Amino acid sequence: KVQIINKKLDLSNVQSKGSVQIVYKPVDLSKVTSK
Amino acid sequence: KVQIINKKLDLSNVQSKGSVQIVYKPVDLSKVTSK
Amino acid sequence: KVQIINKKLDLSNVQSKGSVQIVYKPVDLSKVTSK
Repeated sequence: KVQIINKKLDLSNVQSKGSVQIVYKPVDLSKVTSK
Repeated sequence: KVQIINKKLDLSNVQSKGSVQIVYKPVDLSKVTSK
Repeated sequence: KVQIINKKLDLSNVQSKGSVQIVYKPVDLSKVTSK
């Protein structure tokens, strides 16, 4: 009945009174089947 | 009946009184089937 | 009956009293079938 894929990429700074966060070549596959 | 793919990319700064966050070549595939 | 793809790209600054956030070549494929 119900088939769900959820993919989230979170990127956040909280700078209060530089900053580097890199994602370098991500590859994502999601395989969900039924028989 | 119901087949859902959800993909979200979140990018956020909170600067209160530079900033770098890079995503570098993402590749996303979502494969959900039924038989 | 129901077949849904949802893709969202979020890009946001909150600057209160520079900023760089880059996405560099994203490739997205969404494959959902039925038999």
